[PDB]
Amino acid sequence: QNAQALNTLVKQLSSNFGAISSVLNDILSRLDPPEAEVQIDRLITGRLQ
Amino acid sequence: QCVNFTTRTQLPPAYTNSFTRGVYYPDKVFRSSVLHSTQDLFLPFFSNVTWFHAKRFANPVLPFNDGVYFASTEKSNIIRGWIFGTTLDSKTQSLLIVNNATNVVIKVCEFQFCNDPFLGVYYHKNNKSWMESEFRVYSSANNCTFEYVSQPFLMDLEGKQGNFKNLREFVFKNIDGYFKIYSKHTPINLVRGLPQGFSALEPLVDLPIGINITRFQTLLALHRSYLTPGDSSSGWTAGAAAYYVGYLQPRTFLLKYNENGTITDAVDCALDPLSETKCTLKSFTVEKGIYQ
Amino acid sequence: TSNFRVQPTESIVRFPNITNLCPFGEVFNATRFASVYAWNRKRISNCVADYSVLYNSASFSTFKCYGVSPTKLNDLCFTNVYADSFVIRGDEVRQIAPGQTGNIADYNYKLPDDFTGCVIAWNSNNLDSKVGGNYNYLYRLFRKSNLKPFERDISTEIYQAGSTPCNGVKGFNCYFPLQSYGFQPTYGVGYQPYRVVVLSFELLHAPATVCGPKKSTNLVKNKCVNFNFNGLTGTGVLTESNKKFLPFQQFGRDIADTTDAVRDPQTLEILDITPCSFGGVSVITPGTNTSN
Amino acid sequence: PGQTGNIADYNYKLPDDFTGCVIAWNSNNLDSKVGGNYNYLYRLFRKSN
Repeated sequence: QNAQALNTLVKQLSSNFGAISSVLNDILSRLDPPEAEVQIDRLITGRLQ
Repeated sequence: QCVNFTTRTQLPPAYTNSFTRGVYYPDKVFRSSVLHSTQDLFLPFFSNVTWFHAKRFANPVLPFNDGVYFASTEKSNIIRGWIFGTTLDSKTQSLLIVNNATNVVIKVCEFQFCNDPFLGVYYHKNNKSWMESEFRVYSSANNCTFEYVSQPFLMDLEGKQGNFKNLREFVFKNIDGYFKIYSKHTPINLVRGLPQGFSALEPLVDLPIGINITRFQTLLALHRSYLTPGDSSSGWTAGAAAYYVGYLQPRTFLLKYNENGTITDAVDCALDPLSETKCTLKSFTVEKGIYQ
Repeated sequence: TSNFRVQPTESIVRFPNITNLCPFGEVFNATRFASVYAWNRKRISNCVADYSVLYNSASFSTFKCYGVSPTKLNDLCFTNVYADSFVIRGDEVRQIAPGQTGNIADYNYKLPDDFTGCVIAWNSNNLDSKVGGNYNYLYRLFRKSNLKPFERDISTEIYQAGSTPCNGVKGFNCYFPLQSYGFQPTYGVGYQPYRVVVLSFELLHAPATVCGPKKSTNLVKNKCVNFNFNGLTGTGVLTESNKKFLPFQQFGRDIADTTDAVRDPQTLEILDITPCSFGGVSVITPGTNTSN
Repeated sequence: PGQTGNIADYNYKLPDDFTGCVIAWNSNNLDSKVGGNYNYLYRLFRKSN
């Protein structure tokens, strides 16, 4: 159970949560902060949940 | 000579079993030992494929819908090319591919194809060897907005040129205007069916052609010898080969990459309930119990 | 209290070694842009994608991008890039965009929802608008349904208006697929033609050889660096591994979709990405009343 | 704020928040003279933004 909880916690890092990508380094390096902020915030909300 | 015969035979479509076939790398990413799951178009396990026999004029029109699988158990590479498109009568734009010892010409022109297209090779002519001779595949190439040549793509594997047979394995995919091709060739000793193993098909080329494709022809390259009279369709009626046809559709495979990054085994989530259990549980071994 | 993480000591950029310049000069300043009913697919590739002459330049009425910032275009390496160049009307300027339904946005040219890439537009009064009559440019109206994005249609048959069958060159309740244009210098905004080119990328899936003039810094290993491989940023400690990348495999991911393996675009060796030796710091502390 | 362009990146920029706003109107009646309004200019680049 502990290992499964940790594994799904890791695997949740590969989800978009509505963003354009599941990695921050492709959002920051492809969008100016004014409109990258919304995608970063989508990922923030998903990963925080 | 672009002329044909009225008919050869009403092709009896014998079927066979695609045991573990249609598995190809769905992505351009190396992965270590992991159990990944992709929603890509594959060939479902244990599916009946239209086993076409080369000796009896197996070059019909075949609906190319959502991709089509293809194999060839043969030596000396009887069947060479393919003829795609949605109209095939030069009225509308259409694809064309060939394969020979010069280079694999790939074109998208308003071609007027021949009713019996193939590659005739008149051999034993002045050198006691073989030399490609015929090009009766089409007549006109008036309008065109694409072309490509790479090299003569006849991947004759090792084995002193056909100790075993050369099994081409080909996937052609056409979605959102991008023609995708995957390929692999392996040697086996079975003469009629297909062997028991898992083959993974690497990509080779993409085409920015965007042409509506609904058929294909599978140029068989009809030739036996340079002393066979015919009407440019029959006469060269000699094929010691066979080529298989298999459709593709959404199949949420679950791919098992090993430590070497190769797709050792795969699982199809619609073949049977047990495979769907292996999918939902996301593993290959399912312990005793009851799973939703 | 906080977290210990090692900091990057160097910055690294590793792009392919290329010196070509991209056809943007030819593509944008072409003689006669084709008709909107049949646009052009020019596969720009293997060149230094300099977008400085695109954003620092002028006369581009609308240069707005979807998914890619214009100032990051100089730092992104694209697998492929395509230039869709055509001529539209003033009321169709908005229609060349994802969504934003209109007439031509539903009749002859559509963009997908993602559309990683953008468009460039400018007026066409000085080069197209002649009082003689610019009927040489047309567009389709309806093909019994909507079309599909990035697909052409150059079948100049006679399509019926509906509910009645006809043939030949004219029939009642049976129209003509195309509609002409009338660009003249007497036109104005909303009527004057506009020359629109559409760029579409394909980012961060496959190995790429199309990107800007960023100077490839030397390669360092076993040290924390701020590497940049084809635009894939990130901190790591580069080592050497033995991951058998297949020729089409550029990257390598883990379960969390973070690259833990990369291949140099200059010397095709298999690296091993690994983040710095971070951690957390605990602070053992007797009561501040007793000691500090 | 945002809305990148030429002058939005060369001689005048607004912050991302920009609490406050702008007012604009035409200047044909007071500026546009056939003599040539070269009295107004703008910078282009200073090696950076």
